Amino acid sequence: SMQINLNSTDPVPSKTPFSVSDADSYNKKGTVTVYDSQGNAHDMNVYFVKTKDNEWAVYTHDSSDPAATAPTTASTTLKFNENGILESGGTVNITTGTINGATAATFSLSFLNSMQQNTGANNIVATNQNGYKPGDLVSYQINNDGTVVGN
Amino acid sequence: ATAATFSLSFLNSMQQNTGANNIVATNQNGYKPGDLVSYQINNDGTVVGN
Repeated sequence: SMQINLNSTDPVPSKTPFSVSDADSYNKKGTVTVYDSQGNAHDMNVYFVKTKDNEWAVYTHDSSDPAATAPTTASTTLKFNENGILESGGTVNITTGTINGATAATFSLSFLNSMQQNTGANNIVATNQNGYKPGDLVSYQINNDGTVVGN
Repeated sequence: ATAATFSLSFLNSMQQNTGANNIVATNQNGYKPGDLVSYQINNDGTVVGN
């Protein structure tokens, strides 16, 4: 997941096309690190490009895979209503690249709770993922309801 | 002296997605005696030498 506050007053970038290497071809970049089943980290870059009023194209790219094709088509488009609430495009399946001969990760990316503010600066408030590479028992505890938990 | 011939097992070895190569355990059924140090009677009456 990635929760972003986007600025309704932002410009549509004049520099085309979108390119991960041209910093004035997009409005905002964020990152979320995901894992494959081998446990390799993939640093997934997420780019937001305002296309017109209330719509933002979203590109993704596995920055950790040198063989990955540069993103020329959007993974999704976020559409916000008049109140700046996310109305569509908020959920999209992403497939990573591959690292050191290991199979890619495939995950649902959610933009839930993202909003378009009347005025502000583009800003990522939160990211989250259910991926990780173990891992060793550090402590354990008995809670006051008797639940036993490992940390 | 004559060589030992043994089955070597890598049971429970794993390839982690990420970590450092690390041996967690080794074990063998070989040893050179050896002298009685203590003996005991357990609470089920089993008698064991140490």
